[PDB]
Amino acid sequence: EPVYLPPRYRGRIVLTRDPDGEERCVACNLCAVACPVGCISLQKAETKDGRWYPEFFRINFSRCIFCGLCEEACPTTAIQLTPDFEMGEYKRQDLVYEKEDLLISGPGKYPEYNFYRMAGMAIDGKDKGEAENEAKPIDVKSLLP
Amino acid sequence: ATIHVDGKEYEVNGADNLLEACLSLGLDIPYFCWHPALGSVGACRQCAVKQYQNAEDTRGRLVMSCMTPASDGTFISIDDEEAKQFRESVVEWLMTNHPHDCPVCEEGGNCHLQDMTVMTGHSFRRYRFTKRTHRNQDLGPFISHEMNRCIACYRCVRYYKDYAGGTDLGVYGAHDNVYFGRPEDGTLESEFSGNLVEICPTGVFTDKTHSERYNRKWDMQFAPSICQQCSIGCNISPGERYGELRRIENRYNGTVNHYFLCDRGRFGYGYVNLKDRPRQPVQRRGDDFITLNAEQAMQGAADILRQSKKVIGIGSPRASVESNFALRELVGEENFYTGIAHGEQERLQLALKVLREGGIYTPALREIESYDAVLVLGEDVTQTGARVALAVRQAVKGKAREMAAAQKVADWQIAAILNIGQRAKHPLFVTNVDDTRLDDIAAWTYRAPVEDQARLGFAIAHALDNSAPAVDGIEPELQSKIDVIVQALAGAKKPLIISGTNAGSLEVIQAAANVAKALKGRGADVGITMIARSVNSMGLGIMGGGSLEEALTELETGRADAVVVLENDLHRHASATRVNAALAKAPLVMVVDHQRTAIMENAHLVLSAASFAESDGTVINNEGRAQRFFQVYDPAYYDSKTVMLESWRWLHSLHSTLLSREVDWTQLDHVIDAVVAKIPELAGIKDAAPDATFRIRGQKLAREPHRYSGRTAMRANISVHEPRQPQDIDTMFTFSMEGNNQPTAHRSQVPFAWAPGWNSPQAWNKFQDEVGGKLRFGDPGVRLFETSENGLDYFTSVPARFQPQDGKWRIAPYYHLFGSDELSQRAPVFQSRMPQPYIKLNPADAAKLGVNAGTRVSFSYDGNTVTLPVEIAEGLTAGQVGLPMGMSGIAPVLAGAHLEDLKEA
Amino acid sequence: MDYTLMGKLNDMVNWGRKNSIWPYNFGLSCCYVEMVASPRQADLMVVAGTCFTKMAPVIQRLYDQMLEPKWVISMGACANSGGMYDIYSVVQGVDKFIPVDVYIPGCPPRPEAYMQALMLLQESIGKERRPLSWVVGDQGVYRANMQSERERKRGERIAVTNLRTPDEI
Amino acid sequence: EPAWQTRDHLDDPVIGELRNRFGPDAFTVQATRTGVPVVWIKREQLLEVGDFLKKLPKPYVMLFDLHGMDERLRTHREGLPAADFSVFYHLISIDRNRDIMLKVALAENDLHVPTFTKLFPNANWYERETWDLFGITFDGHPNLRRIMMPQTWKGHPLRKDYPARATEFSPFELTKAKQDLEMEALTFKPEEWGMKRGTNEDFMFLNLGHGAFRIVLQLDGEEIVDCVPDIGYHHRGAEKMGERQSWHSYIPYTDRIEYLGGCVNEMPYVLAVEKLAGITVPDRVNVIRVMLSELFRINSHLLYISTFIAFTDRQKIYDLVEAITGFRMHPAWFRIGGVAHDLPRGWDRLLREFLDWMPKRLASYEKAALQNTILKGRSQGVAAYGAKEALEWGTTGAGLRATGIDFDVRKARPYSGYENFDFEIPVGGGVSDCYTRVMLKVEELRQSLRILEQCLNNMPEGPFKADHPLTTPPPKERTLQHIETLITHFLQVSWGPVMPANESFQMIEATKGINSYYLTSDGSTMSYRTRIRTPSYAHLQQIPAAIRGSLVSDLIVYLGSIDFVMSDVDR
Ligand code: SF4
Ligand code: SF4
Ligand code: SF4
Ligand code: SF4
Ligand code: SF4
Ligand code: SF4
Ligand code: FES
Ligand SMILES: [Ca+2]
Repeated sequence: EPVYLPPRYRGRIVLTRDPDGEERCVACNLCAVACPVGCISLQKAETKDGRWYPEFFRINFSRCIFCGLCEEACPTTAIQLTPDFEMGEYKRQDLVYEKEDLLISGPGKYPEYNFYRMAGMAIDGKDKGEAENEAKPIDVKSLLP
Repeated sequence: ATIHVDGKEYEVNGADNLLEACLSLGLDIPYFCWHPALGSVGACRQCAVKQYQNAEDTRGRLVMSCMTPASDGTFISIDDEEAKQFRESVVEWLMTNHPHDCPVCEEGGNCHLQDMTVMTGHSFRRYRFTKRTHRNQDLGPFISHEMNRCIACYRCVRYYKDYAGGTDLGVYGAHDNVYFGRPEDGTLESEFSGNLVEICPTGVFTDKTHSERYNRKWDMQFAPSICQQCSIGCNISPGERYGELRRIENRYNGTVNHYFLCDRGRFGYGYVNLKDRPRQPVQRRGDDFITLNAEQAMQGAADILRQSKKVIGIGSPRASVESNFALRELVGEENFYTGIAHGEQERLQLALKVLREGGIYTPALREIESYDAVLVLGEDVTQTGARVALAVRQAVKGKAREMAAAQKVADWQIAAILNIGQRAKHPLFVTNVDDTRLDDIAAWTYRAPVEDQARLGFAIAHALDNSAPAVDGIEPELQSKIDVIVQALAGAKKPLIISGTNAGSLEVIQAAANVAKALKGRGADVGITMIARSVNSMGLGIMGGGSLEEALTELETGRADAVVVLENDLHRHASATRVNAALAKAPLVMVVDHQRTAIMENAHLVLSAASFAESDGTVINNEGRAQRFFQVYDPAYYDSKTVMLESWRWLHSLHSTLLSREVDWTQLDHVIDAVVAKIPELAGIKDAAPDATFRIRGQKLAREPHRYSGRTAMRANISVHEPRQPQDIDTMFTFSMEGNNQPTAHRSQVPFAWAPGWNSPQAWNKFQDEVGGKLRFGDPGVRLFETSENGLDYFTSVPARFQPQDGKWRIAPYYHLFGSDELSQRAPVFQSRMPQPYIKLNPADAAKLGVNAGTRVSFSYDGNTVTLPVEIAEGLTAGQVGLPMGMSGIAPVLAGAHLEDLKEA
Repeated sequence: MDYTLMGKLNDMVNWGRKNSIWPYNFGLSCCYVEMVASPRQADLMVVAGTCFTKMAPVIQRLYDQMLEPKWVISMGACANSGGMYDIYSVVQGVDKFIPVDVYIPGCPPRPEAYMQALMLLQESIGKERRPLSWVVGDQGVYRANMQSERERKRGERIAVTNLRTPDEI
Repeated sequence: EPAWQTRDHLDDPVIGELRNRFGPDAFTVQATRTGVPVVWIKREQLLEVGDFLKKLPKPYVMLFDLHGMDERLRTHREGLPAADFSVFYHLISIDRNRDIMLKVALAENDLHVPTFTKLFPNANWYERETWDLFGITFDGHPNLRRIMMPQTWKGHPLRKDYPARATEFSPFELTKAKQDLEMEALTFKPEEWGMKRGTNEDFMFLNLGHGAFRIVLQLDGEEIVDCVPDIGYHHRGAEKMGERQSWHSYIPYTDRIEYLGGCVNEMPYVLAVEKLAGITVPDRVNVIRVMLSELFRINSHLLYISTFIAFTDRQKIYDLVEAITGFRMHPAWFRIGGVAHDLPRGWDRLLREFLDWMPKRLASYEKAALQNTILKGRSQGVAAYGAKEALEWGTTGAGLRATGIDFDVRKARPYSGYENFDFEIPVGGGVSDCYTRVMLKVEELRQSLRILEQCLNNMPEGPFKADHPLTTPPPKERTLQHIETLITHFLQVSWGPVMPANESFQMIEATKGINSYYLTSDGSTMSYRTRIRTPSYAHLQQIPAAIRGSLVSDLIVYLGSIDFVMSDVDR
């Protein structure tokens, strides 16, 4: 029979997407520095509109102890530990998961959060002042006192 | 003075404010608007302490520690509950409008606002309303602008305007909509605009070049290095990640470059990351290029060197002292030639003779800011030695400092000082072939050919002291301005004479020496500064050797049938046709270089040398200061087949393989001991930094921060097995975080500043004895020579005035901070900031030529006809033609040469 | 498919070896007490724990006492790579000194992860060619370069969209 | 005046007694957050002070701990004597219910201390480990050999100039160590182990194979004359990792010490970090931590009783812990200032189903234990010691209470709101054999189920993380919404939380005795020193003194009766 795993179960790690379908990871490297094993490695790239994303992203699962500190440290909820434990491999080199092996097609355990809806940095589709709890930019040449 | 902080008695300087005094004692007070170099203004209101009237006072009063003098019998409390509450409140008010941007902010992990938010203890938001937002500006290729993150602390405008003297950055608007930026979109014009990325305590101004390949500060591998982009030798912290050089941070040196770099040294590091660099030894066999490892490259090179009759070595002022000495040992002292031209070498050795025999003390870069009058002769200081231009600006503001000190206004109260000294400033007299960037604060600017600048210098020396040779034919108005200069220089307590080899005239240097000698004869506390051209120009001058012309003569006559070229492209010091013919005549050309130069097509062997990021070595300042630079990273850590060794390592092993037919990859301290044994005038470089056996209580010095990430994944795509940590036998530094970087450690080489609670560039306060002073156990570096007991004689070779002769055109050198240097102009981010190739002409000469502004003229130099578009220069003199030195096709050796057949294409 | 250094009986031998596997469970550390025969009789060695420097020789000797054919399964991040103990007294992976056939990530892996490793090892044994006798034919072991498990399961893993939120049991 | 306030404990009567006996200038009293009077003694007065404390009217009878510290890189050493190294001695008085920490300062060129093996015999292994890891010699020690590292080890790994990380592997040294392990029986020299009378010549030396470790046995036929247990085969360098992880990211390593414990091993570390941080946690945090520690204690006790004589009870506990934390064995779920998440919706249903199903299993276990005459003949009377033997050897937990000494940490020195729970402490007669220890563990299982019932029945409503600014990490919804919380989270998960410079200490009742974390902060984001006292160390050292004159099967039964694991011994 299939094994029952609770929703909090710390298993295989994925990178998730936002409700708009774009990857949540802003390549802020907080997961890599919070990893006590140091088995996360990534690099920041930027789109033409200024959106931060990971150029690559790799996890050494042969080193990973599945402690969940990266998911706890993620401020966009991109990286998540999912309830799945079937990860046995023939070669240890195949236990290094690149971004194509981690980026799922959905939001994972957090179905709605979008960090770029809260950030003040302007990306495509969110100009200045269009994020949450943000006023429109008042021009410094305005007539109003 | 005596202060009591929280009941603890401290002894401080009574001329300081309480913020700098308490930061010097290791006490933590949050602050934003104060800078050690910019002074106190009291804007941000963050540094509040509670002052009491006496010991038996309980109610107190909140005072601002940066605007309060640390007088005797002072009673303050930092850890008072009301003071702590108000500091948290100030952080909270700043946090009300701050964007939720830390994961997508380049300042994160390096942010002073992050540090002070954590330090005040504010982590709970009770503000529910909207945040103000701002549009961003385009500030050019180097600085990225994000006005949302601003906390309105006014540090940027205070630095850029009051300190750096720039004019295109300001504060606009009012109550809570204050905006810090340019009046319109465009490139920031100041040569010191890069220091905004460390002055700004938030992420408003960030390194765009680093933002292209961003990594957080804890992920960097840092090393203490010396900037290689001119002769001033500013201390830097280059930091790498994944095998490429990522950032140049400033490294504090209380003697040289304290808080600030220039834009060339900060943003022209990108030649290290070029993908066409030599990464492996390559031997030319027919048309084939065979890649070798280190051993067989050394064997083949040694066999070819042993079968040849004479081997000559052409060094460079780019290469370190150790590399040039290793080449000198490999080829022999009499066969070693400096890679610079004869005229450049003559000017360089005259500058060295003036420095270490003229009996006039040459100041450090920090000490330039205390001189009472400045005369700059021929040297475009802003474009060739830019940090000297910044220090000159501070020395010019010294007059307002003295006026404010006369009214008992404290030295940190910068607004009162700038108010008292409104436009009064110390006398500055610059000379150039055209306008400079110091003309805004210059008391006088002289635009003249180099002969006339030298004649003005000789006339100033003659008027100061009649024993100096007299100048005939001085016009009455020029004599009146010479008398103005003489009255300003004679009355100064501390005059400073700045010149250099970039003006292209021996007589300019002689005139500067004459003015300095005349001022010293009157008992004045005169100092002299010489600006060399490259990072190790004075080291190559001290080492000595023949000129490049002699080496080419040896190659052309056939007396030398093997040439080893070290870190030299040979086209910036000689004509390209002659160099190409001479190297094509030789049956062995071996180029030991780290950049793909044009002479590698003729080369029979190319040794992939290491740049300053991948190597250790010593370089000599323009003031004669020996400074060690350490390797940042191992080039072979990620690419296992990369054979990219130090130049001195290559040459020492080549010498060992020539002598005893075995390779010998030596250690750096062995080469340094060889230098200080064979060359006694370079014996100071032994004390530039301690040896590889130096330990802080038994442990090496760490190159990377203690929270370094990705240890078991940064190379996992190459192999899942973790390689051995790279071994550094050369230096006291380790290629890991298993080491010491404590601020209280007894060392002088600090790879990067970090303290617990201070993750920003404000962490340097912990590594200093007093804030804004020196490092706690002294600055790194050592002067090679002291001031001589006896001076020189007066140089009596006074040139005649410039005669504009028909057909000839005297090439006036124009220097650009972005473009004149070779390696930095190879960096791809500089092509946006580079000027277009424009040949400068007088309106009279261009009208005679029938040429307007913008049309392209063709001129032939050394049998090579090239075409450039004409820019009209009003400040130029007739018979001169302006050329940008160091650019594509225009060698800096053309400075002072004549031109033929300048006609419209 | 490629391999790494008359036919039906080879499949018969492989089926016999595949269905009959006798483990030697090396204790070592806490992966053993998660997952719960002399080495001469056992043909599978399960390294479940940290390879300490003081008992790397013990593991090497008890591996050398086993007889061919022999397979190694490494459970847990410690035996995989050293795990979280990148420290002076810990060997960074048991594949530094013995050859490992199946690796399981986890700290510790579940017992069902060990069952999945047993199935992977069984497929690996079933798809390999070994000498039938030591007097006839090539005396070389032909390991098969099998398709990796993370590339085989890539489609269904990438296709995952929504998971249960962590606020419930 | 909170519990975490820095105190000097000058009102302690031990300070007045030491001042009246040795003079006021004989020692330096240090203000700490250890909760203990810390005094610095001259090295030449150390045995005198120890003998004076051994003979007080309510004497200090137990040496709880003894180890070293490298003080060379410690910058915030204000009010402290000049030391390059130091040796600390934690001594516990049970009648007084107090404890003291003596500290001896040592220069780098003179690293030797007089030995305490004439006062406290557990100082044997403590001083051997201090020599092995710091290089400090103890003069008068019977056999000062390495206990954690192999005898052919270069350097002392807990020194500050010794690199923490793993060096390059070598098959060269591996085959040397293999070849000396093959020739060890041939070249066994019985004074490289502290033995005597080696081959009488009727005596035989063997090696024996809860973790894997060797014990050298000296036999008169089948009677044990002497034995030395060879440990260090499970040494992970956890204390060195304490010096190389941030305060937050060291928590999984605290889990992997005493791997059957989980949250029980998590608890004293976060309690000592919160003492360093000046954090008082709310009541919901206290009850969550107590509930998880009691669940894991029940799991460990069930495993111990099943081993000594099952799978369903531990499976139910593992599903409950897996639902709460996401993991069974090493939850990594306690945080500085609170817990990682809130309790999931449905935790109470699982706990109620576990508590309604457990008492019949407990009745079955009591039937299988106290009514088993074969077990009651096999177990009692063998490897038995009284109160005096247990005190002098640092025995804690079930053995100490089985000697009749009523000392539990949860009652004498309460932590995490254990005084709010009504539970009993089982104490036996005067004899600590296998049988009495097993029944004490059964009674503690019953009391832990009582504590779990009280955790379920009145569970507080409130926060699962403290309001303190040093709570690592801050609550995740405020982190994802508020910029100052995002800043605090950013700097607390990357550089790490900054603990101000102090020394803290927390002892708890672990599943196998008293586990303590002694943390020294140098004001940075990592621990300057992490000292972990584990009870299995002190229990394993008592093995030679308890089976002098028993048989090898009796030694096997004694090994089964002691609750220990090798990760706890070696850490
Ligand atoms: S679960 Fe833990 S060990 Fe694994 S990648 Fe995340 S932080 Fe690293
Ligand atoms: S913490 Fe999250 S957003 Fe930041 S780099 Fe890691 S996965 Fe990406
Ligand atoms: S400026 Fe500092 S506090 Fe503001 S978003 Fe950037 S890192 Fe965060
Ligand atoms: S842009 Fe930066 S330096 Fe300028 S006022 Fe704003 S926060 Fe201060
Ligand atoms: S002034 Fe010269 S040495 Fe200093 S940063 Fe600029 S280029 Fe480098
Ligand atoms: S991988 Fe984890 S569970 Fe397994 S032995 Fe290592 S620490 Fe224990
Ligand atoms: S630092 Fe003093 S008010 Fe800003
Ligand atoms: Ca080197």
